[PDB]
Amino acid sequence: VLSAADKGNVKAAWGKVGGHAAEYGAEALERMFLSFPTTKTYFPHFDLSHGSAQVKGHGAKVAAALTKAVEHLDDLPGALSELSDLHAHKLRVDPVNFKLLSHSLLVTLASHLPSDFTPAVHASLDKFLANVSTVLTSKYR
Amino acid sequence: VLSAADKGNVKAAWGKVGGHAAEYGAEALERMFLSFPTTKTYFPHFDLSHGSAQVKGHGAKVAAALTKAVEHLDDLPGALSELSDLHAHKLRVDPVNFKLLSHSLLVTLASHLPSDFTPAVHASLDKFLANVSTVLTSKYR
Amino acid sequence: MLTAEEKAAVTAFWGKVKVDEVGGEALGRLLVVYPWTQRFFESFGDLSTADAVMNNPKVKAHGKKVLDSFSNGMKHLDDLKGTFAALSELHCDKLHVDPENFKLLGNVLVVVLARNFGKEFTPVLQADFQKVVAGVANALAHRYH
Amino acid sequence: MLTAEEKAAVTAFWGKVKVDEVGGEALGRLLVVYPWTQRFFESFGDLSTADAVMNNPKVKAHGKKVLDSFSNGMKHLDDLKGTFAALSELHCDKLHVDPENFKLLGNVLVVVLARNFGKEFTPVLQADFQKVVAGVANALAHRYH
Ligand code: HEM
Ligand code: HEM
Ligand code: HEM
Ligand code: HEM
Repeated sequence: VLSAADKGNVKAAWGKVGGHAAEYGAEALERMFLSFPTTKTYFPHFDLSHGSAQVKGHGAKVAAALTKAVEHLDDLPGALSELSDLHAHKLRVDPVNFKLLSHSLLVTLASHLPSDFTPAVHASLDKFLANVSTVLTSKYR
Repeated sequence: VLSAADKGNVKAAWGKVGGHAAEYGAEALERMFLSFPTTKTYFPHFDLSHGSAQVKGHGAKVAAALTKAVEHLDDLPGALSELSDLHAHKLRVDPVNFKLLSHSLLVTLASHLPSDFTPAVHASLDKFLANVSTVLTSKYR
Repeated sequence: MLTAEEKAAVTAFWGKVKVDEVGGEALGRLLVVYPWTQRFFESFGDLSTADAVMNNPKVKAHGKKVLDSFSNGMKHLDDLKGTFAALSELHCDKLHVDPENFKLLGNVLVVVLARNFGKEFTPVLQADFQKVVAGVANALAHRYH
Repeated sequence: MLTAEEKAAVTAFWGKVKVDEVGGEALGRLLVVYPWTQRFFESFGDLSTADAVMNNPKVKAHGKKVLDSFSNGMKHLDDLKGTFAALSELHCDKLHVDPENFKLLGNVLVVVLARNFGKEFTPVLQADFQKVVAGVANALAHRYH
């Protein structure tokens, strides 16, 4: 569960990301697919080539949902309900993959934000992503 | 995150527990200490011998906390704030131990309530204990 | 892995296990409690409700096969890595099952044993079986570490 | 483990790493991001805030030793198990550190290399290092397997 400090760190860090959210979304996915190739089995219909238009278009969607989550930190189950149906009911994504993507995203943000990615921001973002992951893996209808 | 059904299932299971809560809390501790000896390192001051009155008295506290949680499923962070302070800030319990106690608890409930411990109740009790564990390992004050 | 007294207590108890009933129940409960695992059994049919999973014929049949394989491991407690070598390769290279799921099925089995046997499945007995299921889990994960 | 090309790229990159600074940051970040790990460092002193943790003299001295052991691992990528045999016994028998924590530190180290090296820590090089830290975490966990 997120403290008031966590929430402020998440909003502040995501605010710094800003317009680069889409790019970092795609790079996170690309880093996940490269480092953890079993995650690719969730996307057999995709072309997963480097620089793939599908991967990049899809990273924009993930980033947008994260933005939505950042704006609704007090009701993540409510805001992310449709994406829970998708990831938990339909796709049945193993929660380990959420840790893999979360880590890939932290790697991405760290590399692009050396000054803003402080130990405290890192902690808060890790908790936030854990929270999103829990919601997306939960059947709560 | 818990369903309406999960919440109902947890309340149903705990009604079936009845006045045996303290007894089951004690047994779950016993099973945790025996199956997972590393957990004993959090209790250097405890009499951990088989059937110790201290383990029994402690299992009654654990079970009382769990019934408090069962009574406050919409606000676990608010209900268990003091226990989060103890388990996260003070003792700093590794989250792995919470899974070991949760598993131990499920074994105990399954052994004592074989007709009421349906697969659906099992699913709901697991999520509930995972949720309690999350609150207790989180620093949010 | 186990001591001589542990193996003896563990073997004796296992002779009482109705493998069909416990195997069917364990796999079903795995799929109900950890619902993402259903993805691995997509072809088995309707897994939409608790009732459908438990009564699914392929779930029951396959659950029995798992516990036959557990029973096999029960006869080779000191050579689990060898007993499960082929299956390790299957679950990794062909099924891409994350090894954390092996632990979850191990624990489900223990809860099922407890539900089916109650008092008779004592803390000592359970403790011994925890060692067994951890051993099988690690053996099936051997391709990783 | 790694191919010859993966080994050479990983080695060349590691030569840029300021081992002492990276170790302090990584150990610090571990204690901040995953605060239960602080229990193992009870005697290190003030750990009440992120700043106190990062600036703790003992955390920094100790991160140095961690990363020095990692640098040694980097010279023995073909036999990480033998390389970390003494440390595996220490962290298990004497320290009782859950193996999950080895993976978390490995990942924190990866995040630290990313922060310190920016885009130089390419996706490919990150993937190579994901294998290394997974290999180190498993070498450390051998006393459980
Ligand atoms: C931070 C956690 C995650 C977030 C916020 C997220 C978000 C999203 C979004 C926004 C979509 C597209 C919905 C739309 O089309 O409008 C999606 C689809 C999808 N997600 Fe995720 N996701 C997460 C984690 C994961 C993980 C870890 C996996 C598996 C490795 C995964 C697998 C998929 C798949 C297979 C699709 C459908 C792809 C398609 O056909 O376009 N997701 N997700
Ligand atoms: C189901 C989750 C848990 C619940 C509901 C729970 C609840 C409690 C309660 C009610 C107390 C008594 C506090 C008081 O007397 O004011 C307590 C104390 C304590 N707990 Fe837990 N606990 C849980 C998990 C764990 C785990 C997994 C560990 C580590 C193995 C742990 C370690 C401790 C310790 C060391 C104490 C202090 C005991 C003493 O000195 O008297 N707890 N807990
Ligand atoms: C933990 C102990 C486990 C044991 C002893 C075990 C054993 C087996 C056995 C004996 C088979 C038959 C394959 C053959 O001989 O050709 C099998 C197949 C299979 N296993 Fe497991 N398994 C375990 C865990 C898991 C887990 C956790 C999963 C994840 C859901 C899984 C997924 C599968 C799948 C999808 C098949 C193929 C089913 C089919 O289409 O016929 N296994 N396993
Ligand atoms: C990448 C995995 C790790 C490596 C390579 C590593 C390396 C080391 C090294 C080189 C030492 C010094 C031993 C000596 O000087 O005798 C040490 C000690 C220690 N480690 Fe680790 N470590 C790892 C993970 C962890 C984790 C995750 C924890 C806790 C969560 C931990 C807890 C400790 C503790 C408490 C000590 C003794 C500290 C003291 O009082 O001096 N280690 N480790």
